[PDB]
Amino acid sequence: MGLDKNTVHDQEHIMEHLEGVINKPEAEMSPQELQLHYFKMHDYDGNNLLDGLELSTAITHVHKQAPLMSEDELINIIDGVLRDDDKNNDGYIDYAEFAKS
Amino acid sequence: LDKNTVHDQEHIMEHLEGVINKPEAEMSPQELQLHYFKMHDYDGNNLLDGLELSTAITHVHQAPLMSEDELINIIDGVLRDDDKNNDGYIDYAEFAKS
Amino acid sequence: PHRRFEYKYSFKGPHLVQSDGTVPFWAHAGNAIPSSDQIRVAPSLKSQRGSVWTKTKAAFENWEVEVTFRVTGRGRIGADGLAIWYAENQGLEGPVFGSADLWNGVGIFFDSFDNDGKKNNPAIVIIGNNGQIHYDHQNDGASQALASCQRDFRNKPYPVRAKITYYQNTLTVMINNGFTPDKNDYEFCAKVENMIIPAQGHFGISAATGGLADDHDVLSFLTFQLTEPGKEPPTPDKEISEKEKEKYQEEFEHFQQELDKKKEEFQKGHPESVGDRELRQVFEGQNRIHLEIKQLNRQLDMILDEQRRYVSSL
Amino acid sequence: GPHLVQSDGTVPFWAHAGNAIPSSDQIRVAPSLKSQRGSVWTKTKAAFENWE
Amino acid sequence: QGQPAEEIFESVGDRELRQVFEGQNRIHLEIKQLNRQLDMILDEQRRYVSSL
Ligand SMILES: [Ca+2]
Ligand SMILES: [Ca+2]
Ligand SMILES: [Ca+2]
Ligand SMILES: [Ca+2]
Ligand SMILES: [Ca+2]
Ligand SMILES: [Zn+2]
Repeated sequence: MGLDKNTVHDQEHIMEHLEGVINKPEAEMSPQELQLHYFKMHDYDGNNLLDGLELSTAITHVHKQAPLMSEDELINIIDGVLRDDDKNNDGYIDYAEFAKS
Repeated sequence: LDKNTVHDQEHIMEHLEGVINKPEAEMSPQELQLHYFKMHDYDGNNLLDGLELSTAITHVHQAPLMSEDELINIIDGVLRDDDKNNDGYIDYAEFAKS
Repeated sequence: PHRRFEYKYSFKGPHLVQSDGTVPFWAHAGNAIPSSDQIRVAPSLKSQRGSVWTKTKAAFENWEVEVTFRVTGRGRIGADGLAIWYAENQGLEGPVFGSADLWNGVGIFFDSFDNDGKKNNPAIVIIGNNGQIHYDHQNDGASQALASCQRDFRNKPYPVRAKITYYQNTLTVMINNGFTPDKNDYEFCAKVENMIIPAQGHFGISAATGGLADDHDVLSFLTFQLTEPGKEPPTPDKEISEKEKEKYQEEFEHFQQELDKKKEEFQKGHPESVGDRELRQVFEGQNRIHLEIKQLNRQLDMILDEQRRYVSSL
Repeated sequence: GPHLVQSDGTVPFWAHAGNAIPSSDQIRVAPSLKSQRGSVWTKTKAAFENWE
Repeated sequence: QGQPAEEIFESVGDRELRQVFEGQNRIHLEIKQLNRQLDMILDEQRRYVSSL
C-alpha cells in the first residue's frame, strides 16, 4: 500500500504536529495548507525534498503502544509511494510530485 | 581458601610469565602463597580484600561461573576466620598464617 | 572511628564487570554502561538515564563512602549531572538524575546545568527526602537544598573523588579537586548536621544527560561502615602473640624487593607522550606550589598561636 | 537523523553488534573506553555497479 | 533562546591551559587568606605593644 489520502486529511494530527512550534491554533484548514504543512514539517532536513527515511518517520511517529509494522511491509510502502509519486526519479519527492497524490 | 587451591604453582606460572620468566621447579608452598598474595593484589596496597580475592577464585583461565550466594558463603567464611584484626582485609599477618 | 570495608556495598576496577557482563553486588539499569574499568552511568548522548544500586539493603548507623569518578563534557556547560543516593528503596528509574522521585533517604546531586538561572551550577546539593518531597529540577532544587557547595567537577585531568561521611548523625563531604593525582587531597565544601536517614536503606548511583551531552563515568565506589573508636572493641589474644606476624612480614618484604629486581630486567630485557609528561609536570608544579603555601598557612598559624601564648606569658 | 533509531531503538536496514551504540542522532560505534569494538552493517545486501 | 557551538569547540591545549589558570585561582584565594591573616596579626600585635 501507499500513503493513503485521508491520512493527510487528519486535521487534529496536524494540530498534534504543529503544536509546540506554532502557538496559534485555527481549525478551518483546507487540505491544501495542511498538506503544505505536512510536506514541509516532515522535511526535517530542510531541503524541501522527502526521502524514504523521512517518509518512514512520517508513517510511523510515536503518537503516544501500537505494534510496529514489518520493515519489508514499510519497504513496499516506500517503494509503492516512490513508484507512484516521485516522477523525476531523484530519490526525492517534490511538493509538485507530492501534490499529485 | 584451601591450601592446595593456593598451591597450583603451574597456574601461577601461567600468571607470572613476562613479569618473570625463569623456571624454578622447587617452589615451596609458602614461597608461592606469597606469589598468590602478590599477583592478586592489583590495588598495590599489599592488602587483599574480598574483591581482589573474588577475581582470584573466579578467574578467566568453559567452566560455569559459581552462584552469587555460594560465592558469598565462601567469601564471608574466609573473611570470618582468616583475618583477626577485623580490617576487612587479609594481610601477610593473616593470609600465610591462616 | 574505625572503618570497616564493605565489599558487599562497593565496586572497583580493574575487574569491575564479571564475564557474564554484570557488576557484583550491584544492579545496573537504564543507560548505565558498566565496563571492567569503570561505569558509563550516563553517556554523552541526549537524555541518558542510568542507575546502579546495591542488590542488598545496607544497615550501618555510621558509615563513609568514597567515590572516584569523572564527568566529561565537550561543551563548557554540562547536562544533566549525577546523583549519589542512600534511599531506602532502590530508585532505579525516574526523572531525578535518572532515578525516581519521592525517595525515602538522601540524595547528593552534582548538577552541571544551571536550570535555576542563578549561575550556581556546576554545584553539589544535599537533599534529604522522606518520600514526600518532589524534586523540582527547574530551580536546580534550591528550595529543598539542605546544603550546597559551588564547585566545578567537569573535564578534570584526574578523576574527581568524593568522601561522604555519615557519623554521629552528621553528613560531611570531602572532595578531591581532580586537578591533582593525589587520591587523598580531600577538601570540605558542605555538610549537614543532626542528619536523619533510614537505618536500613539501599545505596545507589544515578546519572542523567539532557540535550547537552556529558559522559558520567564512575571508576570506583568504596563503602566503609564507621564505628566509633570507643565503641569498636579491641579484642585481644587473636594476634597469635603478634611475634609470628613480625616473623612473617619481613620475608614478604624481602620478597617484594627481589620481585622488583626480577621484574627489572625484562621490561628492558624484552622491550609516555612528550608534552603530556610536560603538562603533568606543570600540574604537579601547581600542586606543590599549593602544598608549599598550605605549609606556609600552617607555619603562619602556629606562629600566631605561639604569639598568643608567649605574649600572654610575658 | 534527527530520528536515527526507531521506537524500539533499532536502526532500520542496519544491524548493529559489539560496542556500537546507536542513538537517534548518531551511532557511538566505539565509545571512549578501552577495548571497544562496534560495528553496524546493512541488513540488505547492495548490488550496485558504480556508486557514491 | 539557544546555545552557540563555540562552547562546544575546544582545542587540546587550551583546555589544559584553562585548567592551569583555574589552578592559579585557588592559589590567588590562598594569597588573599594569607594576607588577611597577617593583617589581623599586625592589628593585634601593634596594640599588644601598647598594652605591654
Ligand atoms: Ca528531506
Ligand atoms: Ca522528486
Ligand atoms: Ca589488595
Ligand atoms: Ca583481617
Ligand atoms: Ca543552580
Ligand atoms: Zn504524526
